[PDB]
Formats: sequence, C-alpha cells, structure tokens
Amino acid sequence: DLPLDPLWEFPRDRLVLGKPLGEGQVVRAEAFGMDPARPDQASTVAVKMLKDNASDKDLADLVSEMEVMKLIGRHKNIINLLGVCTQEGPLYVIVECAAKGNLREFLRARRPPGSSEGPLSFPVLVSCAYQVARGMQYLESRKCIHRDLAARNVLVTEDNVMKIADFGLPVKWMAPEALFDRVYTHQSDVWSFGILLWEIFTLGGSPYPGIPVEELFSLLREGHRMDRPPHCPPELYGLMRECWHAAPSQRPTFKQLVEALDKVLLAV
Ligand SMILES: *CCC(=O)N[C@H]1CCOC[C@H]1Nc1ncc2cc(-c3c(Cl)c(OC)cc(OC)c3Cl)ccc2n1
Repeated sequence: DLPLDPLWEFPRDRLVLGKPLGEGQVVRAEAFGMDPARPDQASTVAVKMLKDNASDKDLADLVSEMEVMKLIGRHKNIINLLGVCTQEGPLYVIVECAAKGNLREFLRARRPPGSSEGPLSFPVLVSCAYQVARGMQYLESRKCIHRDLAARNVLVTEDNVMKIADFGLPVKWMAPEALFDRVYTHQSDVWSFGILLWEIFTLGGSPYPGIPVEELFSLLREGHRMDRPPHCPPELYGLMRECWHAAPSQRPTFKQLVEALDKVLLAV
C-alpha cells in the first residue's frame, strides 16, 4: 500500500503490456497519452515490475529507484521516468524506451568490413561522447554517482540520441580508488567515461584486449594505459588519458569534458 503521487500516477488501463525485454522483469508496452498535450497519441515505453518470486526487500529497491528517478528529474541524455502505477495492482515504473539498444551494440553493428569507411563519421562519434558527457554532468549536478558507466549502460533512441541507463540503483571500467578502496566519486565516473570514450573510437571494443582480468591492476599500478586506437585523433586520445590519471583531482570534470568535446564539434 503506497502513496498516490499526483505528479507521476498514470492510469493502469492506459498501459498495454507487451514482450519481455530482460529477466532477473522489464516489459515493453504501448502507453496512451504519456504526453497529456496529445492524449490519444500512443508511444512505446519500457515498464519495470517485480517477478512473483520477490521478497519484502526487492519491493523497497524498486520503490527507491522510482523515488530517485523522480528526484533527479528530466534530461535529454538520460532514460527519463514517464509515470508510475502504484494503486490497486502491482507496482509499475514506466520509463523511456530506446529503439536501437545499448551503445556497445549500436557501434559493433555499424562496423565497416575491414579497411572500408562505415556509416559512423568522426563527428557522429564525437557527438555520442558529447551527449554522454552532458548526461553525466546533469546526473552529477543532481548528486548522482553512476558507479557503472560503460557503453553497455548507454541506450540509443530512434533519432541516435544517447541516454544514460541504470543510474537509479566490470573491473576494466573502474577507477583504481574504486577497485582497491571501494571509493566511488564523480572523478571515479570520469575514469569510466575515459574507458567509454575508448569504446566509442574502437566501435565497441573490449578494453585492455588480450590482457587477463588479473594482470590489469599491476599494469595500472606500473602506470600503463590502453594505446591510442587506430584512426583516433590525438586530441581525443589525450582526453582519454586525462580521464586515466591515477590521482582523481587531476582528471577533468564532466564540465571540462563537455567543453573539450564541444570545442571539437565546433571545429567541424
Ligand atoms: C523501445 C523499443 C524496444 O523494445 N527497445 C529495445 C531495443 C534493444 O534494447 C532493449 C530495448 N530498449 C530499452 N530501452 C530502454 C530501456 C530502459 C530500461 C530501464 C532503465 Cl535504463 C532504467 O534506468 C534507470 C530504469 C528502468 O526502470 C525503472 C528501466 Cl525499465 C530497461 C530496458 C530498456 N530497454
């Protein structure tokens, strides 16, 4: 028995559920009048709900995620909360559905064969990174630490807009202070962003490729980092490397990443 939030409650009978998207449940669905300024207009959305096997605590976690998404509020470059169903029936949390899946798969699927030019230009790739940096700057301004930023946790819209996912609630993405000291800050997220930038300019590459998940720590400690990937401009590699300074205070801020990437896009 949960409160009725008049800012968020959406009628349970305007929500037509569809095929599962992922188990543990999340279900795609048609929503009628998610935009109250076109209230017969239908839209595809994603709906999180509990599986019948779920404890007192599993309900608490879905409640807190719904509550944190309300508090963080709306931005173009995150998965936005759209509505909830809390009354006389199971708890539904309704959010944006992105047609083209996660950014890792978007890029892999758009690999050209061998040495040929692929549909993803330098500016589109820099734009991807720009949009992720703007999303993270927003989440940081609302006191949200992601803790797991990676191309698999960014989703892509029908219009190729980047949307950070799973910010409500992977050693090769983690800052040294997060690996050894279990310390997560905004600057930890900046390390991860560096890794995500590498992923973008390798079109969805597996970071530290070859290198076993047990040799990494020693390579980082000795001051080793991934090499510049083929065809990546030095300006972009230098941003990755700045992200991978050992000292968190020497990494750029998301604000500075937004400015640097902005400068590159203006220069096209
Ligand atoms: C929209 C059509 C469709 O079915 N798209 C699929 C394409 C391939 O990838 C899976 C589907 N897309 C998609 N889009 C958005 C999703 C959002 C969530 C999600 C997130 Cl990211 C979230 O972040 C805080 C919170 C919640 O619920 C509280 C949810 Cl449901 C999950 C899956 C998504 N899949």
